Amino acid sequence: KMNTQFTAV
Amino acid sequence: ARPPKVQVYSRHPAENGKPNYLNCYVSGFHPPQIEIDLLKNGEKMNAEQSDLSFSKDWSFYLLVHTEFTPNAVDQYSCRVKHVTLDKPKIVKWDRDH
Amino acid sequence: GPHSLSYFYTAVSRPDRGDSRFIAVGYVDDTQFVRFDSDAPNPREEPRAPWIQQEGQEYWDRETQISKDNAQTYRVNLNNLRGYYNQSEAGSHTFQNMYGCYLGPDGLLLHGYHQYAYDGADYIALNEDLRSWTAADTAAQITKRKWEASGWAEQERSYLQGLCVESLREYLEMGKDTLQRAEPPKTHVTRHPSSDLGVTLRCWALGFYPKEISLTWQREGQDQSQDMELVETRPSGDGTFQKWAALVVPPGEEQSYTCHVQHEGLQEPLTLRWD
Repeated sequence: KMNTQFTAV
Repeated sequence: ARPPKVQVYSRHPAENGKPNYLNCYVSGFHPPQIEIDLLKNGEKMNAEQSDLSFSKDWSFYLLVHTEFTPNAVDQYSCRVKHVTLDKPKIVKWDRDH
Repeated sequence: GPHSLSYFYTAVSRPDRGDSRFIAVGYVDDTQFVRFDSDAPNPREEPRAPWIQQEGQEYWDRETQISKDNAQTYRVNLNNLRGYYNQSEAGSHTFQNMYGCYLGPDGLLLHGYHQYAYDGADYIALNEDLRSWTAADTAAQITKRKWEASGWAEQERSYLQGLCVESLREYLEMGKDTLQRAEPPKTHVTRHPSSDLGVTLRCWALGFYPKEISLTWQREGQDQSQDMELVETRPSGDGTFQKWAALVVPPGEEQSYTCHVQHEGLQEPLTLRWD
């Protein structure tokens, strides 16, 4: 199961 | 910007008249845009291509593959185009490699 | 060695299409089992191994929604990187992410990692504590400060020590008969009289899993690596791998050489000759 990524570089 | 390494090979040791699978494995390249064709007697085959993935050093790898029944006369190759290659790279299949 | 679950994301900008393309694949050890490709009107996470397919609708819905959210986050990432490096809007660029967890002997996280690259160069990576970042370049130093202010590394730590390990354990059980079984190589040596004065001997290992293998040639026990051709390990197409190692030997001297095959699937390492 994948992680959650919302925070742009 | 890194050029692709290309290997073309069968899944099992080739035997004339025996169904088998033909693989073109293309690795080590960047950026990921690339055209990989298996050719049968110089004409493009309609093969399947694996999902884009990459190694720990970030370079990409793809597998293009299809069923085939090798025989004494049909010639196979893999043709690869990528921006790092001035001309398409063509590697001929032979059952000893 | 330790089992792992990893994902590999590739995002590319496409100035001509006015958008970006986002592809994500998952692996357990050396076995791909899921994919997502944003370049469809109604993209879904999809199974790429037979043993994942038994997952229910809720599994697929969660993963698909993560992937859709990622596709947006990476679209923004590509524009922000273009700005950090003051690059032209004309060109395509590539941003990659890989992360994952290794499973320890007590069934807890052994090691987690999470890192990025832009146009193939290291950009930023999660530290060992899983709570802080190391920047490879100056743009990533600005990312690092924004991410410290966000604090999201606490939630990535939570994922790597929690859900990543828990799901890997589930996948190991679901696919145990392939993922927890080392499949030994089928081997043979071939001989090709090549030169007026050389014979090529090629030592093959076919159908092995996992990918790690040692193929070496010796002359009377003395390693010949400096003279052998060793191909990069390559997929068979069925989830296993192949590799060969060849060397040219003088005519009539085949009996002086051996190929040694070492793979975890073997009962014992093999010593092979051209017989």
